[PDB]
Amino acid sequence: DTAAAIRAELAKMEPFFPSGLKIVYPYDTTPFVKISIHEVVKTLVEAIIL
Amino acid sequence: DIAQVQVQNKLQLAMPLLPQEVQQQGVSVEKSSSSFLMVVGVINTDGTMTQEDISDYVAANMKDAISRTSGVGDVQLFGSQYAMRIWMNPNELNKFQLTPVDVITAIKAQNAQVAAGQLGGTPPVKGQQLNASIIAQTRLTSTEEFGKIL
Amino acid sequence: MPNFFIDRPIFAWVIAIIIMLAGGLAILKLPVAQYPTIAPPAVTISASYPGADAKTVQDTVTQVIEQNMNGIDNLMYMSSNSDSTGTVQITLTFESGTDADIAQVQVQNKLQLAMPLLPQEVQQQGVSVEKSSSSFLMVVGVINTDGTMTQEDISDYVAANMKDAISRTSGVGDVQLFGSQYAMRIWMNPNELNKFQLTPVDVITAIKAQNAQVAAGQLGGTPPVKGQQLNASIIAQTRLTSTEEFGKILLKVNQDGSRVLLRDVAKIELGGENYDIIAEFNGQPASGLGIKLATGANALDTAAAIRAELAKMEPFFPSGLKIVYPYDTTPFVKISIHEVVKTLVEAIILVFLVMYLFLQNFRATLIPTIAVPVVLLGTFAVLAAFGFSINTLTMFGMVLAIGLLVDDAIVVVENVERVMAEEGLPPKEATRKSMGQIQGALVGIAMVLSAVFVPMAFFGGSTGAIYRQFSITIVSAMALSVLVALILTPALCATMLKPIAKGDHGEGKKGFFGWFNRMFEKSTHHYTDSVGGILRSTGRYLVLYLIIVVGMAYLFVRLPSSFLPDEDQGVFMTMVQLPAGATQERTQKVLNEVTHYYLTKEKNNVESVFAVNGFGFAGRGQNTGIAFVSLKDWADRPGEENKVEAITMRATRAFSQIKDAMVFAFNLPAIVELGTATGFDFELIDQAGLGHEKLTQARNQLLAEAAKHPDMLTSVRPNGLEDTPQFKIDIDQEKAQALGVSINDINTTLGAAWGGSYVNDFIDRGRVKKVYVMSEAKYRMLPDDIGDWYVRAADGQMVPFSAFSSSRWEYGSPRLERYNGLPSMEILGQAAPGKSTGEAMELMEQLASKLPTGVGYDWTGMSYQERLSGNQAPSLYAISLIVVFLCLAALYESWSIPFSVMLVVPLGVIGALLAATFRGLTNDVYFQVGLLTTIGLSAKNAILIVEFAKDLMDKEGKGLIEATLDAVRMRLRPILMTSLAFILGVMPLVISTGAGSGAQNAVGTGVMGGMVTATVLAIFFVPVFFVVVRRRF
Amino acid sequence: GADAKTVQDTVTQVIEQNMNGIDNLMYMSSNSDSTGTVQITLTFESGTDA
Amino acid sequence: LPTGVGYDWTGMSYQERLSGNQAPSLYAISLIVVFLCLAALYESWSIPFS
Amino acid sequence: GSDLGKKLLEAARAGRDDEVRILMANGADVNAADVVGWTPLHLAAYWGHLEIVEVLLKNGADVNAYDTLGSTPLHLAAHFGHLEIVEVLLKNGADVNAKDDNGITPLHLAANRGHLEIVEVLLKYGADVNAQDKFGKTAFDISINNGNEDLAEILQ
Repeated sequence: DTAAAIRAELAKMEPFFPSGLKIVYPYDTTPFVKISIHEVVKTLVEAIIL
Repeated sequence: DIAQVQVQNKLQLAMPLLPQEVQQQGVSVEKSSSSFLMVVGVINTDGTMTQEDISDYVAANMKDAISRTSGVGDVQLFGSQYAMRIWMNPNELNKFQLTPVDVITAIKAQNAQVAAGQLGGTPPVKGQQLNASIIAQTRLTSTEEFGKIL
Repeated sequence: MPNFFIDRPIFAWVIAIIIMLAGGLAILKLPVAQYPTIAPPAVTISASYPGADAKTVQDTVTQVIEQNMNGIDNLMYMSSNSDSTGTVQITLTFESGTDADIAQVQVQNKLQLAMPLLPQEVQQQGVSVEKSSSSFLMVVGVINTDGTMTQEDISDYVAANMKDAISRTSGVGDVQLFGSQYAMRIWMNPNELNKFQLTPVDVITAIKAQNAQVAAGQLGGTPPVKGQQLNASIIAQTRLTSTEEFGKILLKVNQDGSRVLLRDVAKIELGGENYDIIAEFNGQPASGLGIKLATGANALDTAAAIRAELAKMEPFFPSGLKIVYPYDTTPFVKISIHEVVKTLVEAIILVFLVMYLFLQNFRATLIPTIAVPVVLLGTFAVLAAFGFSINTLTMFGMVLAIGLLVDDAIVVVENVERVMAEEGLPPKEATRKSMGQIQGALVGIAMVLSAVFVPMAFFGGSTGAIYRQFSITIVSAMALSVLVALILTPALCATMLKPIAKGDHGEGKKGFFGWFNRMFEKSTHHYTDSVGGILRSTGRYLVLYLIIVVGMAYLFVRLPSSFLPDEDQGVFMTMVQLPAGATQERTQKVLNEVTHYYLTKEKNNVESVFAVNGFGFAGRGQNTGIAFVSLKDWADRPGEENKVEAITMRATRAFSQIKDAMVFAFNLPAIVELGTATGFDFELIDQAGLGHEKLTQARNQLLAEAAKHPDMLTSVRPNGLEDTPQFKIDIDQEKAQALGVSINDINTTLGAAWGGSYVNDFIDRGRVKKVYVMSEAKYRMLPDDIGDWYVRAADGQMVPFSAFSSSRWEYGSPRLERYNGLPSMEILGQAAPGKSTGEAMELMEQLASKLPTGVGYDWTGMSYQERLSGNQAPSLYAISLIVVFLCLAALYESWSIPFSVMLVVPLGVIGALLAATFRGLTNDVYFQVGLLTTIGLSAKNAILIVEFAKDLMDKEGKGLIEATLDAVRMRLRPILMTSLAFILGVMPLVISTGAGSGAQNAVGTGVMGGMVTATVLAIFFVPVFFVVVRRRF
Repeated sequence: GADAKTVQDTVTQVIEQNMNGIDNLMYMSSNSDSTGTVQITLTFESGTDA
Repeated sequence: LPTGVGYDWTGMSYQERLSGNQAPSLYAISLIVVFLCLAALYESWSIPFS
Repeated sequence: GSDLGKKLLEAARAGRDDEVRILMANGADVNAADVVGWTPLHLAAYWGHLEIVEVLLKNGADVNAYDTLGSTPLHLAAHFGHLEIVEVLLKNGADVNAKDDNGITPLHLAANRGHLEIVEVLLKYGADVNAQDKFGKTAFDISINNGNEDLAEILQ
C-alpha cells in the first residue's frame, strides 16, 4: 500500500519534470509479493479444477 | 508510536547539551526497518543534467512530498540539495588581511531577513490613513548577489 | 423463543426492567452535545515572528517546519498561511479514525527538533500546537460600564483572575482569550535619545542586564567544615516588580555626574502585548474569553456550571464590571434536544389512542406504551456502550425509527386480537398461534433492515461520521424492537389482554366506535372487491408502475443535493473587508455603522453586537473585521420576517451601500468547523519554482476564463488577498561601514522601533508578564520620520537613517498561502443552482490543463473527500439489495417471490420526492435517511402480506387469489395504524418552525410524503406483484 | 538559584494553568523547592492508559 | 478552622471515602439483581422475597 | 480621492481596458492618486499593462507625475524591463534624467537588473551617465559592483 501511494505520487510529478528526466525503479520487492500470491491463487484454482 | 514518544521525550533533556553545530543541522528520530522498502532512481535521458542537478530536483520537488507519505518512516537521498558553496583561497585572504571568520560574519550579516516593523502600525494615532510593511534586507537568492557582499 | 416467553412471562419482564435500568445509567451519563466529532482531526501550529512581513515568515518559519514534518502517520494536508502581522498558521489534516493526541505529539516533536532552525525571536514567543475544532462552545464578554477601563485592563483582570477559575471547571477543555494580559511597554522618543546619545540597543542591553535573575547559592553549603550550624540560601538581585522601579535603572553617566535613567528618555506604561485586535460590545470598550468543550462531557451542565462559576466571583471584582454572553449555542441545543423528547412522548400517546380507536380496549393499548420506552432505553444503553453520545443526529435517528418501533408492537397485538375475534380462542392459545405466523417474518425483517442501514455507515469520510450515528442508532432500535416483539410483547399479550369469544369482530354501540367499526368493515369489503378487480387486470397497474418509477427517477435529478440545512442558532455573523492599505480607524468607523444599524433598526430582535477589529476569517489584518450578532429568544422573535434568513438579506442589502467596504452578513453553518454552501476548494500550486507574480497571473487568467462558463460556475473567488503597498528600505553596505556603523545595530533599531522586541520578563502580583520596547506612534507613522532615528557608530557621533538608506515602494503580497510544501493560492466557488458539483470540478480541472508550464492544481477541503469517494454508495446499495434478496428467498424459500417485496421501494420514494419538491427541500442527509426508513417499513408491511398469503397457500391451500385477498384484508388494519401514528407524530416536525426548523421539516416532509404513497399505493401493488410473480414462476 | 516563590510564579502557576482539561484526572499536587527544582504530580483515574 | 480554609483527602484516604460512598449502592445493585434472577428462574415474585 | 478615480486605480492594476475606457468616458481623473501617491500610469508601468498606458496619457494623464517619494512611472518601468512602455513614456514627454527624493535616475534602476536594451533606449535620449545619487554612485560603478560586462562596455 505504501509503495502504491508512492508510485501514485511519482506520477503526480512526471508532468512537471523538465525536458529529459525519467523515473526508474531499479529496486522493488513488491513485484515479488504480488506474484508470490498469484502463483498460489491460480494453484489452488487448478486444485479445485483437478 | 508511544515508544518513539518516550524516546523523543528523553532527547529534550539532552538536546540543550549538544553543540549549536548539531541542532543547527537537524536531529532525526524515526521508527524504521533496516532494509530499503524500495529505491527510486532519476536520470536525465538526454544530457545537460549532472548528478548534482538531478539530486537537487529530487530533494526539492519530490523528497519532502514523499517523506510526508503514510508508511514511509525514513528516506535517504543519493546526493544532496544545492547550496551556495563558497570555496575560499588563503593566498587571496592573507593578501587582504582577512580570515574565514570575517567572511562568515559578513555573510550572516548581509544574508539576513530583518523584522523591520510596520508603517502605520498599532497602536496608531488619530488621523492615520495608511498601513504598509517595511522591508530592509532579504535572502540574496542568487549567486551574483553573494559576490557583492562587502 | 416467543412460545418460551408465554408460560414464563416474568422472565421477559426482568429483561425489560434491566434494559430499562441499563438505559437510566445512560440517560444520566451520556454526554449531550450538538454535533459529534465528524470533521477530520487536525492541528494548528501557530507562530508570531513579531514586526515582520509575509516573506520573512515564509522563508524563516514556514518553509523550515514545512520540510521537517516528515514521517507523520495518516497525513493528508499541510496547509499553511503566512500573514503580514507576523503570525504563521499551519493546518495539517489527518484521516478519519486517527487519534488526535498521538498525531499532536508527533507534530509537537517533529517541531521540537525543528525549533533550533527558527530565529532567536520565535523560540521566545513560542509556537502552539493545538487541535482544530473552531468550535466555541460559548464565548464570555467582560465590560466596564463606567468607561474607566480599556480592553487591555479587562483582558488582564480576566486572565490573571478568571481564566484560572473557569479552568478548574467540569468539562472546559481549552480557554482562548481576546485581548492581552498586562505587559510593560517602553515607548521611546528618538528626539530624546539623540540628546543623550542613546539608541534602542543599549536600552535593550540595560533592560536585559538590570532585570535578569541570578543564581547565587547557599551558606554552610555541602561540603561543609566540621562545626557549621547554619544553612540558608542566598538571593541576589532579582526581577523588577513595579513599573516605577523600571524608571530607576541606569543607562549611562555624563561627565558632570548627572545620572541618566529611563524616565527622562522613554515613557513606561502597562498595556497589552499586541494591540492589533480591538473588541467592542455595542461600542463599550470590552473584551472576553472563549470556552470550547472537553471531549466526553455534557455541554448543558458545563454551561450551567460556568454561568455559576462566573457568579461565584460576581461580587469580588470591581464595581462597574459586567459579564455578558455574546455567543452561546446551549440555548439552542436544549431546545433541539427537547423538541424531539416531546415528539417521542407525543408519538407513544398517539399510538396509544389510535389503538383505543381501532382495538377499543385499554389493556390492548398499554402494551406498546410499555415496549417503545423499553426499546428507546435499550438504544440509549447501546449508544453508551459504544462511546456514542446524544446529539441532534442520534436523536433524529430514533425519531424516524419510532414507526418501526410501534410497527413491531401493533403487528403482534392486532394479530392476536384478530385471532381472538375470528376464533374466540383465549389470549394464550391465540398468541401461541399468531406467533406461529410471525416469529420468522420478524427475523427476516431484522436482517433486511440491518442490510438496509448498515451500509450507510461505511460511507465517504465526513458524511460517514453522520450516516454512522444514524445507522448505529436505527439498527440498535430495530434490533431491540424485534427482540421485545419476540420476548416481551407476546407475554404482555398473554396476560394483560382480556378474553373475547368468537363473533366479536367489533360492531360498536353508541359513539364514534360503532360508526368507526361499521365504516371500517364497509371500506374493507369495498377495498377488497377493488383489489380483486385490479387482480383481474394486469398491465394496467403494471404499466403505472413504470410511470411511477420514471417520475421518481426524473424527480431524483431536479433535487438540489445538499449536506445539512442551515438553521436559526440564535446568532449570525457580519464580515467587513476594506480596500488594501486600510487602517484601524476606518474599519472601526464601518463596524460602528454596523452596530448602529443593528441596535437602532433591529433592536426588536437583536440582543447585542460583539465587534472585533483584526479577527477576520481568512485574514488577521488591520484591514478586515468581524461581528458576532446575537438574537433574542425565539419567543421574542415570532414570524418568518424576524428570522436570520431574512435579517441576513436586510443587512446585506443595507450594507451594500457602505462605500469602500465589502460587507457580507451570513448565518452560521450547521457544522461550524466544516465547509458550507456545497462549494469547492480548488487551488493552484507552482511546481517549477515559479514566482508569486507568475502564479498570480495564472490565477487571474483562470478567473477571467471561468466567468466564461456562468452555466455551471457562479462565483469563483480568490480566498486570498491581493498585493498591497509596502516600504522597501535598502541599507547601503558601503556608507554604513564608511562611518563605522554595525548593521546588527541598524536592523535592531529598526525592528525595535517599528515592530517591538520581546526583551525580558518581569513579575507582577505573582505572575510573569512581558517587557516590550517600541517607539511612540507619533514618530513611526509615516516615512520622512525615518530621519529622526539616530544610531550610534563606534566613533560616538550618531548618524541618521538618511545617510545609510534609500527608500522605495513596491506591491508585495500581505498573505502567502501554501499547500503540501509548495507555494499555492486557493480558489473557491460553487456549482450553478441546477448543475451538480462533479461537473464544475471536471470543468475547471479541464480549464487548469491550459495554464502555463509548471502550474498544477489540487483539491482540498470537502472536495478532497469526494475524490477518494463517490463510488461507495452505489456498490454498497447493490450489495445491500443482494443481501435483501437472499434474506427474503431464505424466509419464503423461493428465488422469485422476493421481487414482489423488492418492487415497493420506488413507491415510498416518489412521495418524499413530491413533498420535498412542493416544499423546496433539498436532498439532505435527513432526506436520504427518511427515504430509507420509508423503504424499510414499506418492505416490512409488504413482507407480512406475502408471508400470510404464502402460508395460506401451503398450510391451507386456499389458492393464489383467495389467499392474497384474505391477506390484504387481514393486514389492512395495522398498516393504517402505523401510517397514521407515524404521520401524526411527524406532522409537528413538518410544521414546527423556530428551533430545529430546517431539520425537523427536512425529516418530516420526506417521511410523510413517502408514507402516504407507500401506504395508499402498497396496499394495491404488492398483491399484483405477488400474483404476477407466482404466475410467471 | 530561584527561590520557592519565584518558581511558583514563573514555572508552576503557568504549568498548572494549562494542566486543566485533561481527561480522567482525579487530582494534582505540586512542590516547589528552594533549589529551583519543581515537581508536579497528576493522578488520573483507574482504568486509564498511562 | 478559620474562613477560607478547606480540606481535602488524597492517597489511600481518597480511595477510602470513595469506597465508603460506593458500598451503599453496591449492596443494592447486588440485591436487586438477585431478586430479578430468582424471579426469572422460578417465575414468581414471592420466592425471591422469601 | 473621488469615487471615479479609485475605480481607475483598481482597474489599471488589474488590467481591464473596458472598465478603464468607460470610467474615462465619464470624466474621471486620470491624475488620481492612492494614499501613497500613484496614478494609474504608475500601476500600468509597474504591472506591465500596455494598451492602457497608451490610453491614460491620451486622456491627459501626467507623465512626469511623482509619488510621495519622487518615483515616476519611468522608475517603475525601467526597474522591471517594460521596453514597450519605456519607448512610450519617453515619446510622450517623460523626464529621463529624473530623480526621486533619494537621487536615483532610471539608469540607476535599469543597470541593477541588467536591462541593457533599456539602458540603450535611455542613453539614446540624453540620459546622464556621469550622474550620482546621494551616495556618489554612477551607473558605471553600479554595473561594476554587479560585475556585468555588457553594461560595462555600453558606458565606455
